[PDB]
Amino acid sequence: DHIKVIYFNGRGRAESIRMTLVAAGVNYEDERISFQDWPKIKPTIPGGRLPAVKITDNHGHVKWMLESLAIARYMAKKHHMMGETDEEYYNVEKLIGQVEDLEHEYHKTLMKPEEEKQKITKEILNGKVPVLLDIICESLKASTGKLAVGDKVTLADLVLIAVIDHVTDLDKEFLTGKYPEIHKHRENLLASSPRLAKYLSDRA
Amino acid sequence: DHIKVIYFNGRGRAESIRMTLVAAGVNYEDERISFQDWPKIKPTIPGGRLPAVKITDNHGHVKWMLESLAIARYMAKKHHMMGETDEEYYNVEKLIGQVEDLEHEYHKTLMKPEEEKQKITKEILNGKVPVLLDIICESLKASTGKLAVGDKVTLADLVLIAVIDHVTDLDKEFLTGKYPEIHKHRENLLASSPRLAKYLSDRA
Repeated sequence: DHIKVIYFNGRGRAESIRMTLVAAGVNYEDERISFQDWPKIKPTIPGGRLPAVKITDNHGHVKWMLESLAIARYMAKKHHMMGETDEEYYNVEKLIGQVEDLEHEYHKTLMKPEEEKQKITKEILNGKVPVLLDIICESLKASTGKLAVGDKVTLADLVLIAVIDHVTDLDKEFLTGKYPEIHKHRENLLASSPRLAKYLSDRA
Repeated sequence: DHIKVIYFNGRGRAESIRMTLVAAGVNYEDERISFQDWPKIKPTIPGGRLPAVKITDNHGHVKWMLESLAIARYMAKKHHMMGETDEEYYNVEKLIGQVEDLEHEYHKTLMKPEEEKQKITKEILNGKVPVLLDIICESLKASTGKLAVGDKVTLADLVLIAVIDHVTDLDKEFLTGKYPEIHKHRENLLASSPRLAKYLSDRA
């Protein structure tokens, strides 16, 4: 099969797809759609929304996958990254839901004028961002291993890395000297996944 | 009149429009179009390309302006930022054309996958970027004043600031310890235009 990740934002909703495929050792192809190319490409994408995954098999047959986080869930489930037990599966979804709430606050500042972006960034950083970070910090403490859920890589580990990079995009010093469990999670995940470390370092 | 700057990129071709209006003391309104809103907004924009300037007068009448650099030229010409003499007008366009060539190389890395962006960035930084910077550096030396052309602010001063920020976007250390005339131009322009300094500092 040939997996093509059709996206637009360099670090948007498609990062959970790539990080899941990178950690699973599955190859893929990046196809970034430009702002000027989107009007003519959108009718070709089922649903008309990005990101989307296009899978082509050895015979040229095409099947389309939508809803970035649903794609990452399916790829992580097939490669044992959604919890081995039902209780671990809940803990994976518990941190994912908390990360989604933090991604929801970060999304409020995207694609706004410079004056409006700084205002909304100023509100969430003094509002729900530190509150949600404490909830995420408590979920990491309740884990049975060095990672978010258990001791091996799950989807909750990868969506957490993406949302923390989004938080640092709003303020590079928001986590400096704070949230030690979040900093130790990145160190433990980077050591537990050498392929994830190479992707993150080469992306920088 | 009410000037609306319809754009998409936070720091793209619309920066020359804003910096020209800021230095001239003319108020404007930012209207950023999102990637998801572009398919339905494009038929409303004459020409179907961004950025574009929408001017509404006291009676609601609308006149449209296209081609970002042509808009900046008209606004700079009306506020005496295109040279007082014909020979100064040539020197303004001389550095603008050299900046456009450097913007042309920077545009090759935009909206590409992470692997492809790093490759093209690696080629221009070892190619035309240092060559064009030397040509821009020599044009600054031949000036009759502390700025790019003469002693007062012109459009060549502002497009140079925008292209240098684009170069630092590719590599923050490309100008460290190199090109002293380029660093002194930003210092002289910031002192010659307090409104430009506030815009640049508030934008950061």
